[PDB]
Amino acid sequence: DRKVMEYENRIRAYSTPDKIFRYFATLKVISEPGEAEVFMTPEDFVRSITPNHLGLDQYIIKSIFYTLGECGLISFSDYIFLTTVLSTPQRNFEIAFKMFDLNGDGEVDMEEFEQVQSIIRSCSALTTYFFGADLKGKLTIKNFLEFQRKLQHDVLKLEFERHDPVDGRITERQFGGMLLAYSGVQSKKLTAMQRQLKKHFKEGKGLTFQEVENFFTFLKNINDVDTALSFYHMAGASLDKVTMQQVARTVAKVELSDHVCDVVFALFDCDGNGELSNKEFVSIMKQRLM
Amino acid sequence: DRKVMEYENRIRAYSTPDKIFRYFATLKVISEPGEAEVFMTPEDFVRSITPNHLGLDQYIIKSIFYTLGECGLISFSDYIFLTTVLSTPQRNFEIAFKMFDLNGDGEVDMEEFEQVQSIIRSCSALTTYFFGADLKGKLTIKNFLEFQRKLQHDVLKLEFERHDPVDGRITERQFGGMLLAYSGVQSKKLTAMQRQLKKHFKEGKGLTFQEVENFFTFLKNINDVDTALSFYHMAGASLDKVTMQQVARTVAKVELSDHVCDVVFALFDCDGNGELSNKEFVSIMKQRLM
Ligand SMILES: [Ca+2]
Ligand SMILES: [Ca+2]
Ligand SMILES: [Ca+2]
Ligand SMILES: [Ca+2]
Ligand SMILES: [Cl-]
Repeated sequence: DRKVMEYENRIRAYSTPDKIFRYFATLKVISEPGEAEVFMTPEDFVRSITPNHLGLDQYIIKSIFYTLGECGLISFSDYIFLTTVLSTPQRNFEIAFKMFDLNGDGEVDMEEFEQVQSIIRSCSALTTYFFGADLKGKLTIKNFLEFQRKLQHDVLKLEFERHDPVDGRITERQFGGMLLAYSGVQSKKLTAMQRQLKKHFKEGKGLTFQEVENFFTFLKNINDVDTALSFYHMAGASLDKVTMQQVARTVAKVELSDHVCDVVFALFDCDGNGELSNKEFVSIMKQRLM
Repeated sequence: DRKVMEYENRIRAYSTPDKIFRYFATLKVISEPGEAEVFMTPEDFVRSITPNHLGLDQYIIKSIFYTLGECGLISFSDYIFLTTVLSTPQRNFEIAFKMFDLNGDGEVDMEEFEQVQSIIRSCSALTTYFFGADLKGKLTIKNFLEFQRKLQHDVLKLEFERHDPVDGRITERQFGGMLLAYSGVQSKKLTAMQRQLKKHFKEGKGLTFQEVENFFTFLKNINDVDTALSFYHMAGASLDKVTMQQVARTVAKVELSDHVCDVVFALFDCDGNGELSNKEFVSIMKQRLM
């Protein structure tokens, strides 16, 4: 029944946003004569963005998810908004914010979005999230980024737990799985690779959330990394553990533990020469953000 | 055969740009095994934008129109470009220029258009006209406006001539026709109105090009006019000849002759009370730019 595990990822890559929200959502609240509104839980959301008993629902005849207002619940319009935040890289937001900020006053408002919207013709659902429901709000690169991080943090924590950590730690294989799921890459090789982790790491104290988050923060800035290498005249250079740690530190301001690197090399080092070629890791992770 | 005169205006309002260029163009040059390229003359262009013996073409087996490069001839891509310039009001260009000018360096380039283009998805034919064929050019509100005026001047001159002026002058009826064509308004009333001009102006020394251009410059800023009235606490106020002349002067920096006003009042003053109500003139002319 892996034909399904596969199937579900196709929906996750190749499918209307509606088809997806609907497929992973578990709540359906009806309030006659109103319409049915479908809802996700935070866990429904996270499963919807990451591979590997009841849709319940209630009916009337007649953590930044609490932020949504629906008491932790997530509506489709929430889905779109969150989905979009998560998938909009800092650099992109920064330009787009630029072009929107018409008077260049460091902010962005409804009137301006208003104007720009038109000039486009000559993304309408998100307006309340950006400028409140009053629409008299003002959006800031800093605000938004602050928020993007919280969202990524909370989502990644939910993901961590989805592995049932023990005293704050998951296994190396569980971690390798998170990486492989993240890579969005399907290969028998890496798959065989990811299984041998528990054997490669027969002891394994595991990875704490901090260790895992640190690495995903690095994954978050993997484009900058390639720029950093090129700058030092080393474009497409193979990574060794110490070099990976130096860049992660330089372009993401984090300290990657030796153990994290151990696992990441053990999983991605497909030719077994001890270092990660561009095609083996950066290429793939760079690709994971289009 | 007015059923046609009518027909042709529908094409001019309700029709693919292609259908139009093709319908009014007179030249078709073929260079086997190349494709046929259709061409307008400057006069073909002007007729295409204004109501009321041979399409010739040559074939090989085997004034800002000279600016186009095709030696006065106008291609479809030229058509689009010119068409668009003519129909893009100063204020609109100014904002749109704003949002495009990303580094706010007073210019606009290919890289920037490039960036903005994407962010749009996340108007391709005009690129060479704006940034040259090298695309290394830079667009300026001032450049573009300078150009917009020349274009409007040259088009309006061509239109003037399309009435066979005598010693630099056309008739009041001919003028009234230009206004009525411009208004894009079809009514039996104003039509009856426009005919009685030669009788209302039995002498008539006529209108010189300067007189006509001055008024079309005013028509060009008719939105600002309504703003000017509102500002002085007179929104939607009826115009008398002297008031029309004061605003034309204030918001378009032109001196409208008494005679021009005479004709414009004689044509638009449908109730015959001697003054132009908002619905009688400004409303209509404001409307003529969406
Ligand atoms: Ca702003
Ligand atoms: Ca390797
Ligand atoms: Ca610029
Ligand atoms: Ca009147
Ligand atoms: Cl801007």
